[PDB]
Amino acid sequence: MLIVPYNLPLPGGVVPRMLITILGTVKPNANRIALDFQRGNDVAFHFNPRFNENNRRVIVCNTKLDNNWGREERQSVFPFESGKPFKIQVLVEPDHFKVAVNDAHLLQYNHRVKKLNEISKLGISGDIDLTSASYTMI
Ligand SMILES: CO[C@@H]1O[C@H](CO)[C@H](O)[C@H](OC(=O)c2ccc(C)cc2)[C@@H]1OC(=O)c1ccc(Cl)cc1[N+](=O)[O-]
Ligand SMILES: [Cl-]
Repeated sequence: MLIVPYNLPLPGGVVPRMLITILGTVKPNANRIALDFQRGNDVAFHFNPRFNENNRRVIVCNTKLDNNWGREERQSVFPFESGKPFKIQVLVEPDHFKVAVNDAHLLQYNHRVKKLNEISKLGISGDIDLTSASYTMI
């Protein structure tokens, strides 16, 4: 497996039609996972499965600007399971990131950070064994 936390450079940032694919396996007894699409120190798109928030499983998404988290967007549909292999696909679209897990649409996150071509790294962290992280233009 790739070492977590893992940094995937996104050369020249992101652009519509860029598809980012993450393959990994959730650890046993997982607590949290994060994908962080970063513009320097800012986080344009934080995608955070939480396995135990008040004994509920939720995906939290947010943006971090000048070290401040903004308004969370929450999705109760929770396709991850401890111990199991997953595929996360993040397709950049003109006005949002579109996320599918295990080939099923999960959520979209509208662009708050406008300079897409400066969102130049993806950080992958938390309670996974990371198998691969890659991108392709579709
Ligand atoms: C207020 O809390 C913060 O909320 C932000 C979103 O608004 C981020 O989600 C932060 O995430 C991390 O810092 C972060 C996320 C994932 C990794 C692997 C590493 C770091 C942090 O979340 C928690 O501290 C948090 C609060 C309550 C619960 Cl139950 C779980 C989390 N969490 O997953 O971090
Ligand atoms: Cl911006």
